[PDB]
Amino acid sequence: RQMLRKATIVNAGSSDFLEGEQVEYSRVKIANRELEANGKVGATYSRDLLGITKASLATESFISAASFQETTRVLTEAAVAGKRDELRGLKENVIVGRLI
Amino acid sequence: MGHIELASPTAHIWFLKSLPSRIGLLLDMPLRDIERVLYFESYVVIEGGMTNLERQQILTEEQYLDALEEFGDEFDAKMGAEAIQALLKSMDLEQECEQLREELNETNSETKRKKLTKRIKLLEAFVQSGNKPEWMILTVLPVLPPDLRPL
Amino acid sequence: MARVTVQDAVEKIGNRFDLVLVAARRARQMQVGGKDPLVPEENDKTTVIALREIEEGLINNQILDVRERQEQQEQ
Amino acid sequence: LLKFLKAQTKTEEFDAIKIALASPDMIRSWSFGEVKKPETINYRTFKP
Amino acid sequence: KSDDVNGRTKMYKNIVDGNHQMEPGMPESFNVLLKEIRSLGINIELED
Amino acid sequence: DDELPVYQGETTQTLQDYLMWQVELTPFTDTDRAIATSIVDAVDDTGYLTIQIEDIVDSIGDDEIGLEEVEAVLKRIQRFDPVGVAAKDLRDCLLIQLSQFAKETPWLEEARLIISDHLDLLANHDFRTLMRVTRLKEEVLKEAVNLIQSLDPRPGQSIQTSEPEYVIPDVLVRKVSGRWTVELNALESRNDTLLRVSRCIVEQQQAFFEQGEEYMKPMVLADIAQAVEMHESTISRVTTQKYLHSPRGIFELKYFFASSTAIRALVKKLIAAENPAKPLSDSKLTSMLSEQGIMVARRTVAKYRESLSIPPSNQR
DNA sequence: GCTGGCACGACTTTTGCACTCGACTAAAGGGGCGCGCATGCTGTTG
DNA sequence: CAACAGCATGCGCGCCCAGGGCGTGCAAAAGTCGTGCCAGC
Repeated sequence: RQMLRKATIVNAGSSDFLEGEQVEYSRVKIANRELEANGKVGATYSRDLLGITKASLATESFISAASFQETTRVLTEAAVAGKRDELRGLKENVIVGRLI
Repeated sequence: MGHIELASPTAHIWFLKSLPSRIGLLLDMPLRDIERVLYFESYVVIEGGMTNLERQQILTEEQYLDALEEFGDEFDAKMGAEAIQALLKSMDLEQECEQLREELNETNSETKRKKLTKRIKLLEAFVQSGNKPEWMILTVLPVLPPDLRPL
Repeated sequence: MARVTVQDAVEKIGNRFDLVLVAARRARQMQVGGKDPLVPEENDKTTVIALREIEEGLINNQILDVRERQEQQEQ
Repeated sequence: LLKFLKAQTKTEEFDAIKIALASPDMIRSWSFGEVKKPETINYRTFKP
Repeated sequence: KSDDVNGRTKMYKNIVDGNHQMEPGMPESFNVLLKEIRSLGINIELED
Repeated sequence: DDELPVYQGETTQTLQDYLMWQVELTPFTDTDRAIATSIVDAVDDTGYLTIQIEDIVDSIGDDEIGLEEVEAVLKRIQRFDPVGVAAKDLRDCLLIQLSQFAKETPWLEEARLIISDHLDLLANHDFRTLMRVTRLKEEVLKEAVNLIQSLDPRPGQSIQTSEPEYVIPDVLVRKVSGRWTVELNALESRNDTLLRVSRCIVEQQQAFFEQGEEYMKPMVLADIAQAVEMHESTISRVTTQKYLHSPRGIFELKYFFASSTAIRALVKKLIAAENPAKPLSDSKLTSMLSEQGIMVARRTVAKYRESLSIPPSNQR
């Protein structure tokens, strides 16, 4: 189940054209798009297989996965992009020192 | 904390040599290009108005000096990292994004359909982000607090 | 009255993770102050007192809520 | 005039640690003043 | 019980007094990390 | 970095650290904890000195908060681990250390309160007239004074100075024919050559000052600056950093570059027979120095003999 | 009237300050491995 | 003779301790020894 995260988007209308997106966010944005009066906003996606180290490093929270493997790389993607952690998983909470 | 003021802004090797190179792929240059021309070696034609060398490109520095004498005109080339700062300073993501979109339509190769998307998702990240690209090569270097460097 | 097994107090409130919250919120009262035990003390620590009162059905989330509203209304 | 609390100044409750590039200006916002000399501690005085 | 300094003290003082309550804070070593990443030209700050 | 024993630290505890630890654990109010934290920093590695009281009170910036509040709190702080802590003047130190004798000590409680509370200023020399003041006689008072002399002073039990701060020497002076010969025992290369030249200047100092003679023959930095033609400040810096080592009287040699030192040796000789007169006579010694040709006239050369914790003046 | 401490003076000690590049001849190490990603040269499709 | 797709070589991840080991003038300013003056006993 955790290798099946990260789908790939065939069609437009949801922005995000032709690249690796969360399946969660895509199903949420398409759900909200079908909830809206416009049904063409939905797009077809294709799920991807990842492969468990790829799938760790690709986690939304830049704090985990930084501390998994590759720290230089991680922090450079994150510094240039300007991403926020949100603290939503268990390793982040540990490292900040808060409950899990 | 602390800080130290640098004469000639350099390095920040954290970017650039962490593959892939954001400075390389941001400016559409190979990392042997910019890596080669950071210190010493080429003069990295920057702006290059009224210059025989392409506004963007490199050249043999001895050949470039001979070329400038042959040209009879002076081209604002920068051999140090200031040309990457200048080039890097003159780069606009929105202008690059419009060029990239035209290039993606122009490209007939899927290989060319990947790189381009990398540059869209990168430069776009700098736009929505609000970081200036200039910042990558650094001028003021911050120094680490004393007690966590004990003696 | 040492408790080897909590199951009896877990049937009272599902998901032990809940039990631990309620147990300790009830035990805190007797521990720090401003409460006395609903059950005869067997010399045991306050934690076991609390789990016993949960196993007896005298204390639970709803009961502690009603006691909180009663103490806030009486004050 | 006193009742001086170092412990109480940071209770700071946050979410989402944020990250980005550091401009030379923001560097100088962190800066306590500049270190102009390489040497560390005088070997006589035993003071920095 | 490792790197929270104010919280280790409060902890032990409450234990001596029979409180058994935590008052958790933020562990040192995180603070350190934030300085060490600030030492490259990256800011990482904690946003509320 | 980590996974190794980098010299991260030890976090040892001094006396002020420990006193503050002791304050953390005692039933002080919000304010009283501020007065306590205000006093424990005032304390010194020596114990006794809590410095000025009224600056402790005034440091808080009025707004009420009388003297009595800092006084009580102060007493309780004075009562923490190392028995007598802080207080002031040593008198109250010995009264707090004497506060707990268990009260089952024979003859000691009363007598000790009289001697220690008041009149202790005259107990310095000996008993004498004090024996007539308290009406005590024989060994009754002497045993109490044995207890008072058995007390010790303040703290300096916490200490936390395991570091002796050794010398490590630098250059060894192998003693030759009633003198000294250098051997140097124990860019960066340029700095090493400069250190070797400093050792050579110390060897020149061997030629500059007689070893066998009392103290050291008077020399000027212009001699060492004459030999190798080096600047004065540079030579004084080499001798200031490194410390010369000799079999007898080894020293950084910074004081080695017979002047006042000979007078100090003469003062030491005068001190040996100076025991007979407590007041001492450096001015008379100065007259003797003038007769000897020194021409001292109640000068600081005599005053130095009359200073340096000499019996002179202090006995007077 | 004598001794001790301190103030004033002289001396003799302390301190200013740094650039070239200096270099210099070796000093050695040294039996995993996967995995992947990118750059580059080749090769075949029209 | 054109661009496009593939094969290959190189470089950087991992694992993991591992042990420590460490001169060259001259010149302006200041620290200190000497000498004298003033105050305490």
